Amino acid sequence: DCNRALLTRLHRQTYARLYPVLLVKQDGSTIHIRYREPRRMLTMPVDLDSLSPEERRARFRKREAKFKE
Amino acid sequence: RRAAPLGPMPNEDIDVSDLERLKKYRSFD
Amino acid sequence: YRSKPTHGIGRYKHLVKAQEPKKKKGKVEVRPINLGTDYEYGVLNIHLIAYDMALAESYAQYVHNLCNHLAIKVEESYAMPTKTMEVLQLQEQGSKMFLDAVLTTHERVVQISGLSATFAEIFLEIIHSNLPEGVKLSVREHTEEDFKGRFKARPELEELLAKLN
Amino acid sequence: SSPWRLLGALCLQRPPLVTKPLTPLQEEMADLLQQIEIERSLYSDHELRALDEAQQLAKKKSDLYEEEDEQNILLAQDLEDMWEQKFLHFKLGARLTEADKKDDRTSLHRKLDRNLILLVREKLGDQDIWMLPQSDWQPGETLRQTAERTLATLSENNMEAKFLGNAPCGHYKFKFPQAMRTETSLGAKVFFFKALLLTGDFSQAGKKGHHVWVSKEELGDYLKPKYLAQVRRFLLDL
Amino acid sequence: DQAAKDRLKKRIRRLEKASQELIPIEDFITPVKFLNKERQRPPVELPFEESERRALLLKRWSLYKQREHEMERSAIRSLLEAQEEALQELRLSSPELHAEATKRDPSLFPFERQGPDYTPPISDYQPPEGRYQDITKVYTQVE
RNA sequence: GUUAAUGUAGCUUAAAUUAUCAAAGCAAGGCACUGAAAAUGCCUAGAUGAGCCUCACAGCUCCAUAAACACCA
RNA sequence: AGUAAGGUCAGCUAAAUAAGCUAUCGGGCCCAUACCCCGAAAAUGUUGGUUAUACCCUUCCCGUACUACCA
Ligand SMILES: *C(=O)[C@@H](N)Cc1ccccc1
Ligand SMILES: [Mg+2]
Repeated sequence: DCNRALLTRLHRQTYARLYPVLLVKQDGSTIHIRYREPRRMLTMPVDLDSLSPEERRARFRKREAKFKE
Repeated sequence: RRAAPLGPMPNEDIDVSDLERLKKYRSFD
Repeated sequence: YRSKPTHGIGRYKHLVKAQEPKKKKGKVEVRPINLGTDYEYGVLNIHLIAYDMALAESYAQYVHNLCNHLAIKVEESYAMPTKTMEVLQLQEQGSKMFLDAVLTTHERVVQISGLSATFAEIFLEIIHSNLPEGVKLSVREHTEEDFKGRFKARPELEELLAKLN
Repeated sequence: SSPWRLLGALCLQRPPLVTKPLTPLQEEMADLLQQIEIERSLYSDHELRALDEAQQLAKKKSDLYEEEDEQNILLAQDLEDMWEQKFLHFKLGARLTEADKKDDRTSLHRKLDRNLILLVREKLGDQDIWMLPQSDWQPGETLRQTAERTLATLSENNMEAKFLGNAPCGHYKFKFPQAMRTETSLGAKVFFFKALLLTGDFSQAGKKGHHVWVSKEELGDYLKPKYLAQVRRFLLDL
Repeated sequence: DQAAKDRLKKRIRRLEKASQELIPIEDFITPVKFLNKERQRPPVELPFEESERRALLLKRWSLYKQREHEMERSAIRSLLEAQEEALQELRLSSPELHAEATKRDPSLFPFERQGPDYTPPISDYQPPEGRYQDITKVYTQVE
């Protein structure tokens, strides 16, 4: 019974057009969402600030090594 | 000198207490 | 008339509630928060949060209508103010950012009254099972702090409050 | 005491991970609802740029008197192509995992759109009967805590599960066979408590011979008609 | 000095005597962006053949919706009966545990649960980085 | 198999070839209608448990619901 | 007792467009102080009602004022 409420409409009278956009979460999971732009898919970036200094240093070395060979 | 009614009163069946539990009319028709 | 047997046939004020009028000076949301009955939980807030306006409201209506069929008193069906976050993604081979997209959050709250302790398992079972897609159900207590988010901010007091401290 | 033996059973349930497929009727109406949205809506900013191309192209056809030839760089059609190429290149997971193909009724990655109820095999009287996890009630312990203790008694488990208050959700009374039936222990009373599995799973030591996860459709096969009836009462179909 | 404190105390009470304003919901208030910006669809043409199948389909949707309510209402009916019959049955055998099972036990709330996603989270996925700015147009007023 | 209660739609009316104009009323649903409910407009779905008896009163029985003696880990 | 009548920056006044002077705080001039020049801060006795407030009314409180006579 997970499809008993999703079938609906934007109940308004003066609304801009919306397009189906498959938004992927931080992990690989995705949820179907209506969005202003007709873009097909969008990804949620990682909040690097939340990481601790030892966690930040872990993420600092990954990208620098990845960009290098 | 109050007298006793000769029969059942019109609105005495419903319970005065717990008004919210009783469903209302919600309509004029 | 008093002595007639048909006295009080026109009594109606005991049928409807008193319905205290919202006085101009006495206008206040006086809510007697009930807490911890023998089998009746306190006032609860069903916070439904979703990214899509249409999907969030559609499930909000289902919760409100389900309560009426189940004889669950609904005090209010208000809506928490929306929050908009600017999604910025990082640019590859670089460090400077760029505006990726503008995603918003929509929250709908269906405040409910006390329910029997037995019905708590049954009622919540229907709710969480019917979460359509990505709707973040959150059944929390109705504390004043959870209700403070609906109001505005008052920097005029904060100017005084900071100096008071 | 009482002749009946008090037992606290745990009805551990896995919430579905993926949205269930739309029925054929719902597919037709979903198209209709989406179609009505476009008809009753206004022109979005992207749709405005669709006419913006028409505004410029019409000038490039007849009104070749434009003041500025710089204009923009990208096009509305081009922008959609930019996101389309990324989306087509990008790949997602599979709704039907390898567990469904292999019919591995132990892993939690099977039937992501369904509900799995934990079943374990217990040997009583030299007979193996699949049943819900359960434990015996003890003095100074509530019936709900008996089901709570049953989760901790599982073989090498790290699962965290939210329970549902303290009231029960079902009952099942059975009497021992007359061979071993006595006045001291006439039978036992099994009480079921529902819980939602948040996170965690069993280790790799024992999987096939310890526990299985099935839905209500195939729940009856592993059970027996007497025990089956009471389980299906409180199990909400989903 | 001491009089200045008196006014500060009085200024506190004066602001207290005012109403607690509520933030208007901008979702229900359409901005001036869509206020007659030439963004009107052309006069919609409805085929007669499309209309008859559209209306006829809605009749089945009404019937199908009633089917969902019937099973759901029957499902909650059985679930309520199953729990109610076990609670009363146990009360006779174990009155002490019945009181524990009926009293309000704060072991349920909060019950924060999320909904299922379209796809399961893939294994070993590394999303890119970035930052989340929150504009959230502020609304501060004074009296 | 056996022992004791009940079976017009969700409740309930008339009815139950007892006679009569007739299977009714309220609930329960979809859509539209400032945003929730509610009103309002348009609009969807329908049962006389089963047979026998009586044919000019209506009940017995059957079956089923459902409890019990009672198969059970 | 009754009646009359007033509260405004620390202080005193004028307006309700809350201003002016002084005091207070900071800086300059001088060997130092004061004068002087420059800059800043500061309030409507109290409660309630006055579309909403303020000058108004009301409540509370302080203090001011007149009269209390014929036998
Ligand atoms: C089940 O049929 C019995 N064998 C269960 C049992 C009862 C008592 C002692 C051991 C087993
Ligand atoms: Mg409505």
